[PDB]
Amino acid sequence: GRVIRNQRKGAGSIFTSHTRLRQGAAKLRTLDYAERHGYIRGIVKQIVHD
Amino acid sequence: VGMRYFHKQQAHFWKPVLNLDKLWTLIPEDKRDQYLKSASKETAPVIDTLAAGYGKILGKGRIPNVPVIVKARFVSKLAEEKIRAAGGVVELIA
Amino acid sequence: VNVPKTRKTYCKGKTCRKHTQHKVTQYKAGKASLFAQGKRRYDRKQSGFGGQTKPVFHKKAKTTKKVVLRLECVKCKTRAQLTLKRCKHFELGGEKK
Amino acid sequence: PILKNHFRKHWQERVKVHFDQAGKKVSRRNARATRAAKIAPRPLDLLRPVVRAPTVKYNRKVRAGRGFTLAEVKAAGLTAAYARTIGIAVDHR
Amino acid sequence: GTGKKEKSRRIREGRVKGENFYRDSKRVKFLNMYTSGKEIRRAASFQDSTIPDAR
RNA sequence: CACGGACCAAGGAGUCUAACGUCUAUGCGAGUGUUUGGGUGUAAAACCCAUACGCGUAAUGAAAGUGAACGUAGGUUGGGG
RNA sequence: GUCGAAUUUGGGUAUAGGGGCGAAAGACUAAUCGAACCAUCUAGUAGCUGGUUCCUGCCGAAGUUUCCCUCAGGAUAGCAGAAGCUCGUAUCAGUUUUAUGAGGUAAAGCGAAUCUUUAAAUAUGUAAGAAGUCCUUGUUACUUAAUUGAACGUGGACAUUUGAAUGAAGAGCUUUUAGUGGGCCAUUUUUGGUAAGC
RNA sequence: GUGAUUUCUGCCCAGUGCUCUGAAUGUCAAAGUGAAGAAAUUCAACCAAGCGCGGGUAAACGGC
RNA sequence: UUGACAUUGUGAAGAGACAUAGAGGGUACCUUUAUAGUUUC
RNA sequence: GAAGACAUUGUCAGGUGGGGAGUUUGGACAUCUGUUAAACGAUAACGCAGAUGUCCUAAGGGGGGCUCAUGGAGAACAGAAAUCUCCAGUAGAACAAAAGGGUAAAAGCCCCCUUGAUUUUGAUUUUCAGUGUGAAUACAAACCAUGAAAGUGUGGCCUAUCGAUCCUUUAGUCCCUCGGAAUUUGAGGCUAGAGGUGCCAGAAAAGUUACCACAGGGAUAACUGGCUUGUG
Repeated sequence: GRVIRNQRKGAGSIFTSHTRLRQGAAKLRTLDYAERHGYIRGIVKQIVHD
Repeated sequence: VGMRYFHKQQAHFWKPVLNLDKLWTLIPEDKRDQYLKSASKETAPVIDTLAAGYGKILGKGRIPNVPVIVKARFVSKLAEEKIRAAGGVVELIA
Repeated sequence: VNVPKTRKTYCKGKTCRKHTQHKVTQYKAGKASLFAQGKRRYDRKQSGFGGQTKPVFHKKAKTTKKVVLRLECVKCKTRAQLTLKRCKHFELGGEKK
Repeated sequence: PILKNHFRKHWQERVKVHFDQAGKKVSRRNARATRAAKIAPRPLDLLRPVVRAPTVKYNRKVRAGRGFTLAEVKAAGLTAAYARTIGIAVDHR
Repeated sequence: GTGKKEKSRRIREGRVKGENFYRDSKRVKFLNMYTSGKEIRRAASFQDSTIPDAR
């Protein structure tokens, strides 16, 4: 027969994630020297819908 | 049917026969009559069958009374026996 | 059926050429011997792609085999084969009727 | 009778017919005249030895070989390298 | 693959066309009775159209 | 009341080849086949030719092998002339 | 039918043939989809259908045998033509007559048995001579007690009434190949069937 | 897979398909190991997964 | 998906066998021992 | 930072593998007796009533003896119902089995000896192309069995009981070949059997399509030959 539905997902033709409105990738801070041997102080500026 | 024979080449099997019927065609015509008018063991006409292109001498018909020297690679039993009736020998050339 | 262990039949071994005493045996097929001609041609042909190449016989209908009965002489030891008809129960020697 | 013809292949592509048999012969004799003017005093072919043929069927005959030897050229009294310029074939093997 | 063959299954357990790992050997003659009555151009089964001998 | 045909002109279907069988014509005949090739030329024609080679003159064997007159190449029977 | 939203639509862009895409009909993918279109392999294969082009002369069939995964077809035999060859009255014949065989059907019979005691008509086998008969004795490793016999002969004897009738555009022999291998009807016999253009 | 809501979903792990914290010497390839032989070669012992055996599972196919 | 071979090295322990290195020791033998070695799990 | 002589990657090997690829998915067939079958033979139908894919070292051979099925008249037990005995008994019994033949000093029943159910290859009969397979009959050369002897015996009293090519395997010879020349293993040959194709003159093989495709075939009912009506 023809190719069933779940075999056709992995091509990524029309199934790619909708990503126009996303703010950015939600990651922690990159582990530098100051975060590995002390602390650093940061300000939260706005909390926002993604 | 039989056994198989790998790499056959018809140069190991070249051996054309020659009946004692012919046996005088190898001598040319103008020399043919002279040795028939001689029963001499002194002068027997030498026949070299290998130069004519004949492997084996076979005895089929009967030859005249004249003694003949025959040179060949192979002769048979009745072919060699019939020449000794005429008083001729067979020299096995190779 | 029931055949005797001893049987006096004609021999041929360049000396006997007469009715001499024999001993009975039953024929059994030999070992397959994979270095024969047919096995080596069959093994080279199955090697590779293509799957099965020779026919493989399926439809069996017979229920018996022919009794093949070879007889060993006791003087010259020349063996000679001899056959019977198709039969189902084949014992030999004992149980005289 | 059974007769074996080997024509299942696409044989009509590879058919060569020799209409140039009388054409190439005329174009070959013009080579043996053009060479005979370039090689102008010289006899157009080297000198060939005398050789007895192999293979029991044919050993009764004698045949023109390829070249003489390093030995037959020495016994005639000349070197091998001077022999090829005079016009004499030399086979080393 | 090598195990799920007709020749290699019957050796594990210990002839009509269509015997499988499924139904049985006897079900194949049974379930072919739904297509049994046909005449092939051999007349159809249970209609022989012949006169027997009634003694 | 099975299929094709409205009418006219022009096209339109047992062909060529390789290996053969029976038969017939011609050449030579224990031989035969010049044309792969060479020589020659009025130039793809014609004419000439060497050594080979193919088939034939011996068969039978799976083979190693062996290999055809007792005799007017025989006796009997029927035979054209 | 629905008409503020799972709405409608322009442009841009993404997915391409055993692949796409599908709120799922095997739908749609340039009037083509239970597998697009283009060119090549390709003049693919057909045991099936249709067609096959001038005239006269002579001869002239088959639907049947056995085998085949054979039943719309092949191979084989039969029937047919052509080429002729050896010879020339000749061996003969879809026929009768004389002689002698084999049959078990209709009838007859159950005071025959339980399915034949008897036995036609029509059909059928073989003879009607020269490759014969007769006489005599030659050969042999067979045969006999034995040259006894068998078989083949040497030699001798018997002509066209030489062994019934009628007839005989010759008789014998050999190659070689075509088409056919779907049949059907009537008298008489008979099966199966109530009977049937069965 | 099923198809809002209200309401209700009983029994069977034999087959079939899964599954495993199970079992252990039943079958069991190549490679390697041992023996015989002049050698090619042959017979042996050993042998992973799977299979086989044992356990689980039915809002898994199902049989109700 | 599972096994073997290759990629693929080096250590310290352990369990063996040999090569070597002396002593003893009833062409040898063989219980012993040292070391500097080559390898087997 | 993590991990480390393991993973990864390469090559072979087993397990799984309609997710995918290619293809297939037969049309009283081999036989023997009776009858249909119409006085040689041959002769059909999805005619017909029945048998076979076996069985037996004797149920094969040879020789000697003997008479069966059945009835009548009788013998403590014992009767219709064992054994005994006589009279009649053309077979009314029996022979491995279907069926048709044939069989009485036997082809049956009992005893005596045995392996001819052997070796070598031809001729012939049946189906038939007068090919094969099967089965059968009569001889010749051996070597045997048996019988006092003639004779008989090449399986079963006659008609049914079965199998090519390639491959595997044994027996025969102790032979032939391994092609540079020998030895020893190994392999291939000539001769004669076996292992089997029951679709039995011999392919290795599951379904569905109403989504269907193609090349072709075949329809049309209602006049049999007085064919149909009211009386089982």
